[PDB]
Amino acid sequence: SVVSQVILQADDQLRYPTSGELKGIQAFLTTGAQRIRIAETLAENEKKIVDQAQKQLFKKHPEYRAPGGNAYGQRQYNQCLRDYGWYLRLVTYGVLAGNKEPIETTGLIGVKEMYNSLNVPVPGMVDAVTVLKDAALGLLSAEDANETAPYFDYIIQFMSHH
Amino acid sequence: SVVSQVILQADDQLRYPTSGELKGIQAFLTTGAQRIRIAETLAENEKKIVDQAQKQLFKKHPEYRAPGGNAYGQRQYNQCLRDYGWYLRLVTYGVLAGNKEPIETTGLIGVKEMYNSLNVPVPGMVDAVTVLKDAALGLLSAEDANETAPYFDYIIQFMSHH
Amino acid sequence: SVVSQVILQADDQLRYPTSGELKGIQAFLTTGAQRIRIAETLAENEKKIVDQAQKQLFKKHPEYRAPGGNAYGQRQYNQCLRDYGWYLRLVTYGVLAGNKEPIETTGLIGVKEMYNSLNVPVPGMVDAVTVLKDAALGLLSAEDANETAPYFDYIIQFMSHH
Amino acid sequence: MQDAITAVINSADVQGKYLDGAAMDKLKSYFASGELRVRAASVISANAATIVKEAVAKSLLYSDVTRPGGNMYTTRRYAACIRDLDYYLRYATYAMLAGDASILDERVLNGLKETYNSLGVPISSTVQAIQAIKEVTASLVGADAGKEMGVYLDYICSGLS
Amino acid sequence: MQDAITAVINSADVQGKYLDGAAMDKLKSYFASGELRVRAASVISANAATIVKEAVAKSLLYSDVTRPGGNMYTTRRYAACIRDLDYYLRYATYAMLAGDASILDERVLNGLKETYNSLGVPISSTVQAIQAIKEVTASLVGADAGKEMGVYLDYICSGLS
Amino acid sequence: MQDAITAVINSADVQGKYLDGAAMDKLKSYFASGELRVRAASVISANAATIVKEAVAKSLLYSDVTRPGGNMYTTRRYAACIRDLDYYLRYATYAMLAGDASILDERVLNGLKETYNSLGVPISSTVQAIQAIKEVTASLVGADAGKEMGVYLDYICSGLS
Ligand SMILES: *[C@H](C)[C@H]1/C(=C/c2[nH]c(/C=C3N=C(/C=C4\NC(=O)C(CC)=C4C)C(C)=C\3CCC(=O)O)c(CCC(=O)O)c2C)NC(=O)[C@@H]1C
Ligand SMILES: *[C@H](C)[C@H]1/C(=C/c2[nH]c(/C=C3N=C(/C=C4\NC(=O)C(CC)=C4C)C(C)=C\3CCC(=O)O)c(CCC(=O)O)c2C)NC(=O)[C@@H]1C
Ligand SMILES: *[C@H](C)[C@H]1/C(=C/c2[nH]c(/C=C3N=C(/C=C4\NC(=O)C(CC)=C4C)C(C)=C\3CCC(=O)O)c(CCC(=O)O)c2C)NC(=O)[C@@H]1C
Ligand SMILES: *[C@H](C)[C@H]1/C(=C/c2[nH]c(/C=C3N=C(/C=C4\NC(=O)C(CC)=C4C)C(C)=C\3CCC(=O)O)c(CCC(=O)O)c2C)NC(=O)[C@@H]1C
Ligand SMILES: *[C@H](C)[C@H]1/C(=C/c2[nH]c(/C=C3N=C(/C=C4\NC(=O)C(CC)=C4C)C(C)=C\3CCC(=O)O)c(CCC(=O)O)c2C)NC(=O)[C@@H]1C
Ligand SMILES: *[C@H](C)[C@H]1/C(=C/c2[nH]c(/C=C3N=C(/C=C4\NC(=O)C(CC)=C4C)C(C)=C\3CCC(=O)O)c(CCC(=O)O)c2C)NC(=O)[C@@H]1C
Repeated sequence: SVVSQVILQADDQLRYPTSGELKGIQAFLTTGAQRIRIAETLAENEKKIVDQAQKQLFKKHPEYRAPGGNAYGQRQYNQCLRDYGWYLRLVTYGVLAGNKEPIETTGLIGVKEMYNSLNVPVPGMVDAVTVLKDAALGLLSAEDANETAPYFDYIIQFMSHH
Repeated sequence: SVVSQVILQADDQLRYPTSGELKGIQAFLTTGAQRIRIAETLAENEKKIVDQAQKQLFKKHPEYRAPGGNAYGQRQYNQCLRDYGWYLRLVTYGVLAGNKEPIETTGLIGVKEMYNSLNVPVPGMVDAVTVLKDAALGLLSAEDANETAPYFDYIIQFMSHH
Repeated sequence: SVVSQVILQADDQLRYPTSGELKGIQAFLTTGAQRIRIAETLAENEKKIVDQAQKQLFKKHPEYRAPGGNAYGQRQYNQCLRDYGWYLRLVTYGVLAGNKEPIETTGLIGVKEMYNSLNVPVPGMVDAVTVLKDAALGLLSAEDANETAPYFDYIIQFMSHH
Repeated sequence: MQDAITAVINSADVQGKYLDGAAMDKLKSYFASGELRVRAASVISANAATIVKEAVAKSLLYSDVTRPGGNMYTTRRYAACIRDLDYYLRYATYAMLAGDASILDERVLNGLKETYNSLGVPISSTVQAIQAIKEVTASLVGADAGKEMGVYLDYICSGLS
Repeated sequence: MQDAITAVINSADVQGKYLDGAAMDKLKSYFASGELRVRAASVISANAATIVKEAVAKSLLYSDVTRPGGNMYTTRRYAACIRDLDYYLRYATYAMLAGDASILDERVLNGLKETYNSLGVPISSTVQAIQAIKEVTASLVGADAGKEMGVYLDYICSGLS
Repeated sequence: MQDAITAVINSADVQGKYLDGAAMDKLKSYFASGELRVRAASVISANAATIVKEAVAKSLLYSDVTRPGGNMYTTRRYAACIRDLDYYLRYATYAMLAGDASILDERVLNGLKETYNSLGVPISSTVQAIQAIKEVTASLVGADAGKEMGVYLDYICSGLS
């Protein structure tokens, strides 16, 4: 999390954390209750969030469920819905950690190599997470949606580049 | 051989061999029968080839078999003839491999350090292999002599330079 | 000593010692008797030398034995006298070796980190060895004092310069 | 490394001998196999990504290995696994082209088992995926080239076990 | 390395689960401990040299360890020992801040025992000095922060034994 | 490394002692041996290549070692062997000059036996060549210097066995 990031920088420079770095840690740790509320709200509403998201996704990309499409047939479509729930879960990890690290190490490093190997269109994944974001943020307060949006945005940006 | 050389280059570049490199391998492998004919002709005629060569060598350099000469006396002279047969054998390896590698690894790397330590004149070895080449190529067809000459030349140039 | 110094340089250059380096070793090894006489004289007079030295030191720095001073109280003062005897002993090692190496490896590398950790003033140590030098050289012949002075000077300079 | 020619040369050299009839017969066999080996190498190079993704689909996908607790879970490990399979295919193709497994000993298997056991990479599942690579490769390069590739893919598997 | 939050996340991730109530309770405890940890880190940073100096005076000075034949004799070894103690204090403070000992396994203890035994660095005396560091630290950061630092300083000691 | 003087100093230092009479007697012995050691070092340096080639001629040439299957066969291995002997002579001369074998432990023998065993370098034949170096060297530097060199060449041999 935010804490380990500070510690790694300090260790790199053979030093204790600075007063500034410690103030940053202090500020992060007082925001815990909000992060937990967000994580539990998304977890509780997973099925509803994924359903709204997949409906919008396949309205935009019906060809994914047509013959020759990567999500053609029930087993493959259900595996897409499985992946959707996994990325929602990773977003809750990011919110709890206060940074992108748990999202990146589990779901982004190598993500293009993986989905290319599966013949799942990476631009389809960008579109998928975009409407996942819409569905999830819709169930949060304005304040909490603003806190949460950057974690979705990080996934979307990562999948758009390189 | 030619094949290993291509593979080492490909591995260095983390890639498969190119179409060009594969064509080169194909071309090499169709020339096998010629190389085997050359190797067997030189092997069969070793005694004759070495005898012609040593006769010319010691006509040019009688001092090598005079007192104080490195090949003075029967045991030492016979060891020179032994070395002669060994370099002829290495040339057959080179012809079969289609490159200088088996000659270099067995008979050229460290060759000057060795013969210096033995007080055998390296310019003497240059002259020796030169007339070995003459004797060997004389027993081959024009075509086969042309194929074989660069393997002798490689030894001669190596013992001359650096 | 002087000998190992030459050997390390030669080894670094993958070579035998030069005629010049060997001449230097020869010259060093013929001066052994003098070095032994100096070492035994300083050893024999340790108590006298340390007593003269500490008397001068604490005349200059009475605050070191006043309350709050690093050498306040008998146990601490006696440990200073102990250190004094140790540096005199290291000087005899330097004289025997013909260089500063035995002094540096035992008593100078890390010396500032050590005395800082002990709250012993390093400028106090500079002043201490300065009057140790005075006391020790006073018991040697002029020739032997000139031979020995550089080993004290090395300690003093080391403790002065960061 | 050695190819098949250098291997025969070395066996003669360490005895101080010219190559005898048996040795020349080994060279003749290798020289004659040139077309087979070169064609297979071209086919595999052109189809390397497809061979690996099809092997993975047959042997690893939808199994415990790709679920949490399995060693291919996380995109980082998934991608690392694919990379290993790319390696195995490329080096097996080198060995097939050379007609000699020495490059596998020197550049693939060296310390590999220890590395996997320290990381928790499953040997059994890796061997299953390489075996799948063998069968997919055989379907493309034919029966005869498929046998040669099979020797060197099997060699890697034996080296891991 | 992981901090306390990443550790709980990883335990959930390897099961493919959202954090349950028990997991959230662990996070709540860590979040609530923030003031304690940050204050202690600030105090230790400001007093790091004093803490080590005082621990050494309590546990090593005037003993066999600092006389000829002891492993702190020579200014070079004396300074190296101090440097080790500086390390142990700094890394224990990292681990206390993180609420997790993983950084100690990864960056302190890895191969350390073998290094000390090859060099002849005494384990017993080292552990005594680290224990002294624990008690000096506790006298400055208070009882509650002292307990947390004690966990990680004790962890280092156990890892050496 | 240490030379003979530093060795005696270290034995005193680790006891916190000035050098006593017995220690000074050791130094006197080394100081008096200066002319012997320096002259021998000059002679060996001037004749290093000749000493090695004569030792090889006595102990290794015309034997199984230089024929196919032997470890000196191939010009590359022949030259590598000569280089080893160059090393042994040079480092033995260092140790003779220093009157101390420590440079041999630190810079020659360290991991050497394992290296040779991994490569298949024959220990028996190596030791025979070093012993030949000892006798050739003694013929040039005389009886007394020859004895000193013999100590350090024998030391290398014992370290290989
Ligand atoms: C749904 C929004 C999109 C979609 C997805 C889809 N995915 C698969 C198959 C797989 N997905 C994974 C995913 C992961 N493994 C991981 O370690 C992680 C990180 C947490 C992820 C996200 C894997 C391993 C598979 C392969 C099968 C398996 O689980 O072993 C499919 C199946 C079909 C295919 O592979 O092509 C699909 C359809 N498809 C869409 O159209 C969406 C944009
Ligand atoms: C003959 C054309 C010339 C000549 C040669 C000569 N050589 C020797 C002795 C040795 N030659 C070797 C050679 C090799 N060892 C290898 O591994 C290889 C590589 C394949 C070679 C070529 C060796 C090892 C010896 C030493 C004895 C031994 O076999 O153990 C002699 C003997 C006398 C001497 O050493 O000086 C001679 C005379 N001399 C000539 O004049 C020719 C030009
Ligand atoms: C006397 C001239 C000065 C002085 C010295 C003083 N030293 C100490 C305590 C220690 N001194 C050492 C010294 C060494 N350890 C080594 O390995 C070497 C190298 C050969 C040395 C010189 C050590 C280890 C100690 C600590 C106690 C121990 O022996 O374990 C004191 C004691 C008080 C203190 O620590 O502050 C003092 C007073 N003080 C002076 O004023 C002089 C300038
Ligand atoms: C895929 C079939 C399975 C799988 C593999 C997997 N491997 C690693 C990590 C490594 N794999 C290699 C392999 C090689 N490196 C080489 O240079 C070569 C040779 C030419 C090989 C064969 C290595 C060195 C590693 C470690 C270093 C690295 O990652 O580059 C992993 C990742 C382990 C981790 O958590 O870091 C995995 C997942 N895992 C499976 O479950 C498969 C059955
Ligand atoms: C002090 C309490 C005791 C003592 C210690 C002492 N240690 C060494 C040498 C080393 N100590 C370390 C330790 C670390 N290096 C690291 O990077 C880390 C991790 C963050 C640690 C814990 C190491 C690597 C060394 C060896 C390399 C080096 O010196 O940097 C010494 C010196 C031994 C020598 O003679 O060289 C000593 C003296 N000795 C004591 O007696 C104490 C009880
Ligand atoms: C000659 C008497 C015998 C012989 C020797 C031989 N040695 C090697 C290879 C190596 N020898 C060394 C030795 C040293 N390297 C050093 O830096 C030092 C220390 C100062 C020593 C003593 C080493 C490291 C090697 C391996 C690395 C290298 O080659 O540089 C070989 C070559 C083995 C090979 O096939 O590569 C040989 C032939 N062999 C004999 O038969 C002799 C009796």
